[PDB]
Order: sequence, then structure tokens, then C-alpha cells
Amino acid sequence: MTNVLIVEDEQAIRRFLRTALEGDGMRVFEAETLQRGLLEAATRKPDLIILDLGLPDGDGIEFIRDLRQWSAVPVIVLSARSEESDKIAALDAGADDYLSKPFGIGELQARLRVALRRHS
Amino acid sequence: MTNVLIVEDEQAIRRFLRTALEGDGMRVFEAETLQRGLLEAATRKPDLIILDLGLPDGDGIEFIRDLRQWSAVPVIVLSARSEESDKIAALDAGADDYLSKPFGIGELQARLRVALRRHSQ
Ligand code: BEF
Ligand code: BEF
Ligand SMILES: [Mg+2]
Ligand SMILES: [Mg+2]
Repeated sequence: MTNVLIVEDEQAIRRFLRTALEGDGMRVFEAETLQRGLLEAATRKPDLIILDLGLPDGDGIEFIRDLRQWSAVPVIVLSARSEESDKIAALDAGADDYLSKPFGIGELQARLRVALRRHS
Repeated sequence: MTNVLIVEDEQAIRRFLRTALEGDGMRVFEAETLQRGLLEAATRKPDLIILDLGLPDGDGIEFIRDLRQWSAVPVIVLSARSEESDKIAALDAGADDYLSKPFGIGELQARLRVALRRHSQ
């Protein structure tokens, strides 16, 4: 199946994304820390990762920088941080796309499709 | 020879981009109509296109639908149409990214970089 990993500390976000994604026909995995995010990324072979930056054990930008040393999987940042400067940093570190919260599930899922067509 | 095509009808935006994109050492080519745009895409062989949507000779979403039949060049739309369905439409048409005006140039440049790195692969 099309595998998606969500790295987000807040269940309400993770339930909401899963539902929408499982509704669109994707298998979904989860992680609620940065550290557990990296392990799941290396074990579940996700085709796409949705990343949150405000995580309790570190900033997700360190996740993107770790990840990109060993993986080229698409990464969409979904975060409360809305500064232009936050977006620039995360894209340059290696994220592929960035949506601030609050967001529209519709826009997400479409950007999800963009990221899944180009790399695969 | 990293080549950007800007297809945008208001001049001020076009030279705002050129000032920005020429500053990182790229080559920039302008088009003010959808027709002269589609054309430049097929001809100048650019590495990316920044695509306006509100054009005099038709809708940018048709620029994409058409393009995707003969080019795979990354497309980033830059348009004032700030609507969710507008974004979904353009993306589903084969746009790679979408930034609404008004916009920060820094973020447009970082998103341009994503499209270069992902398509050189
Ligand atoms: F905590 Be995440 F960056 F919204
Ligand atoms: F005219 Be563009 F869509 F801003
Ligand atoms: Mg968080
Ligand atoms: Mg216009």
C-alpha cells in the first residue's frame, strides 16, 4: 500500500489526519516524538512523511536534517509556526512542502498527491 | 543556464522576480500571455516555470493541463486567487507548488529551490 507516516505530538491532529488518509486509501503510521519519528521512518518505509515541528524532544528541523542523510522520502511540514523564516528554514533543510495550521485538509491531500506522483 | 520562465501579466511582479532571480545568478525569461507562455515553455527549455493564473488570453489552469502533455518541468503557480479549491485545481492539474499573492520573495525562492533539487534527480 501507499504508506504515510505522521510525526505529530497531538492526538487530535493525528486522528484527524489518519481518518482523512485512510478514507483516501492509504495505510497510515504514527509517531508522537522526534526520536520515535526517526525510528518509524527507518522501519515502515513510508512513501511520504507529514512532519510537525513543535515536538517535545526537539525541533522537527533536526528531524529533516537527520532524515536527509539517509533518506529522500517526501516530507510535508504541517506546523503551527507560520513565520516566512520558519518555512524557508525547513524547506532548505530538506522538506518538500510546508503548510501552517490551521489548514484545509483539502489543500493538504492535494499537496500529498503532488509529493507522491513526482518522486514515485 | 539555470532558466526560469515567468508568465505573468503585471509588469511590476515580473521585474520584482527578475531582480530576485537574477540575484542568485539564474537566467530569467518573461511572457505576458498564456499563449506566449505555453510557447516559451515548449521552446526556451526552462528548468522551472512560475505561472500566473489571471491572464488576458485565458486561465492559467489550462496552461498546466496543456503543459503536462509534453513537459514535466516543475511549475509553481504565483496567483492572487487565494482559494482552497483554486489551489486544489491547479495542483491536480500538474502544478508542483502554489503560492498566493501577496507573498514573501524569500519563501518563493526556497520553494524554487525544492523544485530544482527534486527535478534534477
Ligand atoms: F507543533 Be507543530 F509545529 F504544530
Ligand atoms: F493574475 Be494572477 F493570478 F495573480
Ligand atoms: Mg507539535
Ligand atoms: Mg494576472
